Amino acid sequence: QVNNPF
Amino acid sequence: LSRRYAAKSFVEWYYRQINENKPVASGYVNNNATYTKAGHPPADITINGRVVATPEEWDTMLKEQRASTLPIGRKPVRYDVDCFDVHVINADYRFAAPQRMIEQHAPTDGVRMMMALTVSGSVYFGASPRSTDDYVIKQHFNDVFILVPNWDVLEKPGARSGRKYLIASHKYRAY
Amino acid sequence: PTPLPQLPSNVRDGENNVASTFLQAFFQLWDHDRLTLIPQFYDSETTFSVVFATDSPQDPASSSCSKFSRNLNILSPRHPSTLQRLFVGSNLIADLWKVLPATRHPSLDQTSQWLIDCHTFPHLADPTGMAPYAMGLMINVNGQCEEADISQNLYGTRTFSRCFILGPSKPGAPHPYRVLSDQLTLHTWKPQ
Repeated sequence: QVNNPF
Repeated sequence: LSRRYAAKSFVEWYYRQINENKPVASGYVNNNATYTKAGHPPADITINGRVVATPEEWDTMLKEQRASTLPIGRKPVRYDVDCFDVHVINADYRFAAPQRMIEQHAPTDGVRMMMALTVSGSVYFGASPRSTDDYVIKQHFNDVFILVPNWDVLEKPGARSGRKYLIASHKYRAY
Repeated sequence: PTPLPQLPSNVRDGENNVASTFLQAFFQLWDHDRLTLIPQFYDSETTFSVVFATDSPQDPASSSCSKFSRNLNILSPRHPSTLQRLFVGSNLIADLWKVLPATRHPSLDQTSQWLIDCHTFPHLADPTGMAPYAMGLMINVNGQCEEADISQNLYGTRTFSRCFILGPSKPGAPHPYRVLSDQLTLHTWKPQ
């Protein structure tokens, strides 16, 4: 559930 | 302030090991008890654009680099640090953290720091141990590290030796 | 002894190719309209540093940095930059960027002119607070640029390193990501 924009 | 002491201590340790032909693998997260139990991924290591699977292999590559074709009185490889700089990129680092370390150290205490460290200097091949002018090859190097807290050493009573912050990521460039 | 093999740029920035999109924008704007990068990718928490790896004679960036430091002492004598050795926030970063020398970088198309290594890494803080962690993107650049010397009105050649740490942006930001950390290392400057 990581905030990952990449 | 805390980040600078941590960076200075790490830089002094890391390049001293290399220059004394000693291993640096113990400075990486891979061989840490707490991060291993927590399932931290292997340290991400790139050496001149080659992804290296483990700190142990990096130690072997350093050995191979220093192997001679050299006259007597020459040191095969010497790293000279010219500058470094450190930024905290997460002052509230929590991964694998003992609960007590979160409660006792707010992000302003300068303990639970994830740091971005950059280091630059020269690599001397075949130079006399204290010479910067009689080398065979001279490279510029640029190292970058992401450092994370060593939960097993930080404020561990009786811990005298050991690395306070460990390498989670490492990119090496020399040319 | 044999120096470690040198391989090309190692770009592992994940599905969205942020490193390509960011760096394309960055070095284009760095040359032509530097300050517009600040509202696009920088915020109140971004940290910036310039460090010198050598002592080139007539180093133009060194002169401008010394003038900046002097002026900062005149206007803001007890600013923490003295002991912290870094600049925090869009506002102060902009002032320094203004005095750093004008530059011309080669196109990113010239792959051999650039050494760019990047990878995604875990355990940044989530600025939205919705998740326990955020992913980060580390981008390290080694290259050369033309760097102006105003004393002669001529471009010299600068060798530099620049390490970016990118992460998810705060809510309401222009882009899904932001620069957390920007570390510029200036190596040799040689007159052309």
